[PDB]
Amino acid sequence: RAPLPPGDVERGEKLFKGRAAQCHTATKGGSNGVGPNLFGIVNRPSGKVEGFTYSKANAESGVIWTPEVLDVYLENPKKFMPGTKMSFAGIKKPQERADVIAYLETLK
Ligand code: HEM
Repeated sequence: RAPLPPGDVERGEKLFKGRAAQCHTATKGGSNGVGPNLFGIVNRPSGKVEGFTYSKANAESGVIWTPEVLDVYLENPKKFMPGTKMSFAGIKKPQERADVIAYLETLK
């Protein structure tokens, strides 16, 4: 597996608005919806967003969302975590994936 290329936060923001925002808010204290609020998610344990009802798979995943883990997971969520109720096919293109992860890193 080759490394992701370098990301861009602005390209990543646009991709977040277009793809993650269908189910995810990004602001601190932003609301839960289809999916949990994602503020502060990078390098944090999975399944901890207050008020969100996770599947047992995500609730007990135990994974820590490092950029490297987000790389593999966001490429194909269901393959990485069978049982996830995150119904997203993934970000297949490495550059787009890198950009989204760079943006997530800015979510303080
Ligand atoms: C670029 C797009 C997306 C990104 C970066 C993203 C990111 C994430 C991350 C990091 C988690 C784990 C959160 C945690 O463990 O606290 C998650 C969970 C989740 N996401 Fe997404 N997501 C994206 C798109 C979507 C879409 C399109 C949907 C719905 C159609 C969705 C719905 C969900 C749901 C329901 C969960 C909880 C899953 C479970 O409990 O098993 N996400 N997402």
